[PDB]
Amino acid sequence: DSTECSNLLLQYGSFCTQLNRALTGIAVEQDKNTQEVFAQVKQIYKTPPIKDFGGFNFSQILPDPSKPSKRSPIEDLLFNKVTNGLTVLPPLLTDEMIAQYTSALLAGTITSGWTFGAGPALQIPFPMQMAYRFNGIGVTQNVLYENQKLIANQFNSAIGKIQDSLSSTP
Amino acid sequence: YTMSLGAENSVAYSNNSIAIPTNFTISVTTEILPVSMTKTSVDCTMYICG
Amino acid sequence: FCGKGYHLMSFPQSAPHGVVFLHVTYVPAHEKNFTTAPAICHDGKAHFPREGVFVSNGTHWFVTQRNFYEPQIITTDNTFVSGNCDVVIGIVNNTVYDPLQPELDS
Ligand SMILES: *[C@@H]1O[C@H](CO)[C@@H](O[C@@H]2O[C@H](CO)[C@@H](O)[C@H](O)[C@H]2NC(C)=O)[C@H](O)[C@H]1NC(C)=O
Ligand SMILES: *[C@@H]1O[C@H](CO)[C@@H](O[C@@H]2O[C@H](CO)[C@@H](O)[C@H](O)[C@H]2NC(C)=O)[C@H](O)[C@H]1NC(C)=O
Ligand SMILES: *[C@@H]1O[C@H](CO)[C@@H](O[C@@H]2O[C@H](CO)[C@@H](O)[C@H](O)[C@H]2NC(C)=O)[C@H](O)[C@H]1NC(C)=O
Ligand SMILES: *[C@@H]1O[C@H](CO)[C@@H](O[C@@H]2O[C@H](CO)[C@@H](O)[C@H](O)[C@H]2NC(C)=O)[C@H](O)[C@H]1NC(C)=O
Ligand SMILES: *[C@@H]1O[C@H](CO)[C@@H](O[C@@H]2O[C@H](CO)[C@@H](O)[C@H](O)[C@H]2NC(C)=O)[C@H](O)[C@H]1NC(C)=O
Ligand SMILES: *[C@@H]1O[C@H](CO)[C@@H](O)[C@H](O)[C@H]1NC(C)=O
Repeated sequence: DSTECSNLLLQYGSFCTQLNRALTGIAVEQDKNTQEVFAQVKQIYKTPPIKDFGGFNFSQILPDPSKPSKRSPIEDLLFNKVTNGLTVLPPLLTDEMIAQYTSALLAGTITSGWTFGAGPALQIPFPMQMAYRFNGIGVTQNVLYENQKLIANQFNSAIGKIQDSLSSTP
Repeated sequence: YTMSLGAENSVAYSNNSIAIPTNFTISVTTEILPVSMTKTSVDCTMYICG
Repeated sequence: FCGKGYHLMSFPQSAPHGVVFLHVTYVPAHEKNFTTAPAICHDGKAHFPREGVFVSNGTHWFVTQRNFYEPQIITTDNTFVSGNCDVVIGIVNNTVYDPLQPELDS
């Protein structure tokens, strides 16, 4: 609040304007970064209420209805594990909307495959989507269909191991 | 207002139904990327002192 | 990476201090519902599409390419046989046409 200090600071010109403009550019760049990363879909997709995906379990990555934050258990664990003229501007996208964007992406990639990323969301059963992905890496569909239960069990075990590894490693 | 993220779409998922496209659109989109700037050179002695 | 949709091709255009890419892409349109199955059960054998997908309009079963609706008769030329019908979950019963079958009959 010293007026003499500001009077002496006026001799240096527009340094303060340059610093404010650089910080403003950084601040809008952060919102642009979040917009480019998470807002890649303009349709907010939802999963069906019945979670019949041919034995595949997505409860650890789908949003939990019991939680007020509407986050997944993995996302809840991730948020728990991260801990004078100065102002902190809030981000343009709140954590709830970023969680909603990730939920929309998860619903799109579970219910519609990769079709929603290239156009309208075309529904497909998940054991058929997995077979298409198996054909993408050069494995025949029959291998996926015959061993669908084993692959579903391995996928669920791997997701549980991911949650355990995140919870057990600082 | 509180901004809407997108239009709400509920995918009609079931374990035995698929959606197959019957038509297509040839879509052309623009992408603008900067390549270079103006090449500026400053004579340091002339700028400071003339 | 090269526009929204399935990328077909691109065109470069010069711009002042920049480049403009005209991305020509393929967007699916006018989607239609069909009843689908992973495999076709015929003669105690499981049939899987070589490159397409089994679809049904309600009464009849066909095989089509994944990105465009083009129904064709389910034959041995576009399907392959692996195993019986006891393993695949959701296999349905339908006939599989044989192109060689009218030839040896005549
Ligand atoms: C998907 O995975 C979740 C998580 O393991 C399963 O939920 C468990 O269900 C058993 C049996 O009801 C309970 O004893 C556990 O306490 C549950 N765990 C959690 C974290 O909720 C769920 O059963 C699995 N299957 C489906 C279809 O959702
Ligand atoms: C495929 O079938 C489903 C359900 O039979 C259709 O989904 C319904 O669409 C109408 C109109 O768009 C909505 O009013 C309903 O709420 C939808 N139901 C559900 C459960 O989402 C779907 O539109 C059909 N596909 C096409 C291309 O028409
Ligand atoms: C696929 O879509 C195209 C356009 O997206 C359809 O072409 C139109 O057809 C109607 C009637 O035949 C004409 O009145 C329009 O002028 C056509 N538009 C263009 C741009 O050519 C075409 O008929 C559609 N095909 C199917 C099978 O649905
Ligand atoms: C599913 O598609 C098939 C193929 O077009 C339909 O079968 C034809 O239906 C027409 C009109 O009913 C008949 O005139 C043809 O003789 C049928 N062809 C054969 C080989 O049977 C079938 O009706 C369609 N089913 C539904 C429910 O739309
Ligand atoms: C698909 O075809 C198989 C084989 O013809 C059917 O399996 C038979 O079902 C009858 C009815 O219960 C049994 O008496 C036979 O013993 C079964 N045979 C075998 C080899 O398992 C099957 O029911 C058919 N499914 C549908 C939906 O039509
Ligand atoms: C598909 O779901 C219906 C009811 O939800 C059920 O009767 C049928 O057995 C299921 N089929 C498969 C292959 O899961």
